[PDB]
Amino acid sequence: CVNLPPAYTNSFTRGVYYPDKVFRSSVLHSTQDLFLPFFSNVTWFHAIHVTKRFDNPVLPFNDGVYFASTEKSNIIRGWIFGTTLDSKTQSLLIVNNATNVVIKVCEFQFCNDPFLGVFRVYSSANNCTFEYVSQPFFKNLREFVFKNIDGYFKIYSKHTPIRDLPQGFSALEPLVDLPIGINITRFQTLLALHSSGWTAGAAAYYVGYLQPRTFLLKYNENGTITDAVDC
Amino acid sequence: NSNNLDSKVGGNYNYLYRLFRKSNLKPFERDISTEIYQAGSTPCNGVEG
Amino acid sequence: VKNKCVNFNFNGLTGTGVLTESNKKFLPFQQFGRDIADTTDAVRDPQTL
Repeated sequence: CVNLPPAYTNSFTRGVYYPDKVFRSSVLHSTQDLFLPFFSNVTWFHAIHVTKRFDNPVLPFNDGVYFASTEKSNIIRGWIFGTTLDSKTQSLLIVNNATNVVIKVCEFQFCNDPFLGVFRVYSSANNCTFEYVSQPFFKNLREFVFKNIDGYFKIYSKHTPIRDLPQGFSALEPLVDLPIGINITRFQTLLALHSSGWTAGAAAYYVGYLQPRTFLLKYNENGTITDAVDC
Repeated sequence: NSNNLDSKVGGNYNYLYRLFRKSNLKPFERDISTEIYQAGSTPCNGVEG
Repeated sequence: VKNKCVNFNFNGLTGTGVLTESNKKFLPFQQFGRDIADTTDAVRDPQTL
């Protein structure tokens, strides 16, 4: 436990995330759901040391979040989710300790400056009600989507090999769904640096928020979303 | 019914329920917090009276 | 029984029709076809896949 004016962008057409698990081909399907509207103000954060930047504040988790990151050296690891991020409430955590994917829900006591080394994230763990630990787990984009509805915490993900947001179209496929059962209001990203010594970092991640909308989605002859319209 | 397993001959006090919450829960959402609940407007500092 | 009018029960979904091979390719999280009118027109056998 050691201590250490943002920019805006457009987010042209991103965050579509197939709504159901039903195959459809050569149709036009209209569906209402929590989407990221088109042409929205999207915050921007940096990690480049030209300038000694390690900006990673606490943002609010209004009604779901879209996340993106254009990196090269695997500097962003995971996230935290809670309401008051101390041992008085239950909190979630996702992280990759250089070989794993660790998910758990506890009553952590988090440091005001969590990070890892390229383990200083939390100082306690008391009431584990869930655990999902697993086996030893600017070119790419790595889009994500996080939601929390009816006790279930849903995640959608997508990768795209490729300093702005590339304006293409790519639909996100469902990845997992967790029965955590907690009240989530805020979150915070986790980074790994290389105290008064740290450098050689460039992450450049982006964030966005969702709201209820009605979309018109297009399926091709193979069952792939290739377009969308905001009504 | 389980009146022969969960009941003892002098009182079983190992089953609990939450009284005195500030707002009603949501579907399938859990809460295991134990923080002194304040009825009036006077502040509380972890003491019960 | 392919190419014959049969009543079927696929994982709890009943109905009656003719079963034929398809060129469609699903994704590992899909099991039904759901044509424009919300009717099934494709299914994945839970044994031969």
